[PDB]
Amino acid sequence: SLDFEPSIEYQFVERLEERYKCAFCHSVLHNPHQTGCGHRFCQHCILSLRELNTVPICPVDKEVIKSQEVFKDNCCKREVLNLYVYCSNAPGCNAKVILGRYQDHLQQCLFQPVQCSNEKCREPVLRKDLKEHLSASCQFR
Amino acid sequence: EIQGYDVEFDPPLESKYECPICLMALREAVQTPCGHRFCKACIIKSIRDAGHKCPVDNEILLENQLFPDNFAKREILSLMVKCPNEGCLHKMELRHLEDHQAHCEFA
Ligand SMILES: [Zn+2]
Ligand SMILES: [Zn+2]
Ligand SMILES: [Zn+2]
Ligand SMILES: [Zn+2]
Ligand SMILES: [Zn+2]
Ligand SMILES: [Zn+2]
Ligand SMILES: [Zn+2]
Repeated sequence: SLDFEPSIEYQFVERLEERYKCAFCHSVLHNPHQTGCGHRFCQHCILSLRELNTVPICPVDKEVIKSQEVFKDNCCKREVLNLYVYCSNAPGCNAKVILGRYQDHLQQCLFQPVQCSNEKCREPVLRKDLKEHLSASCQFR
Repeated sequence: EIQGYDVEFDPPLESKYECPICLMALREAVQTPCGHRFCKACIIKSIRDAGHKCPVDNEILLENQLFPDNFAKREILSLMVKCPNEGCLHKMELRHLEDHQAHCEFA
């Protein structure tokens, strides 16, 4: 497992060291690949570089990226997915989760809004309290 | 044989740059498809002696699958070390260590 959705802006426990940022998109590496020049890029950013200028040159060295020497940085991929980020339920939840299981935490996190197990119930509810809306507070017992 | 760097880094070397075979800073570091770094010399000796496996996770591994990890090789050589000579307090980046020892006072 241990994947993340790169579109989200995460708030990291410790400040994101630049060695874990892509050399082109500058975001946190998603499926990092290293090139022969010693630089890391997201997977969709290497191909994006490949679509342009024919020879995808490295944004830093300007060294020409020889596709035989490009490889998946599966070790760097693991160090990134083990970085700790604060939970999306910003103040309520105190959980420091790893990025690779961020999406799995929200599926169980008390304070992420669970819309109600009802016909209609446009009530705004938290996971902690939805059993407490089936309790007496929702409009069905 | 050739194992790793024996030089005492100025801050401690981080685990991620330590060779699981020789327990030293990676020398001409290479990475495996399962995502583990070794020295080039250490890992191919193990391939020759132990077989086609990654010693950390027993995943299949052949010599050609190794790619050089030039990102770590740069960071490691950028790490600052002490010159091991008796009485010398010179700290330099690891890449300059033999530059200093060539004309180091205490030798
Ligand atoms: Zn990128
Ligand atoms: Zn480069
Ligand atoms: Zn949470
Ligand atoms: Zn309700
Ligand atoms: Zn080694
Ligand atoms: Zn391995
Ligand atoms: Zn010295």
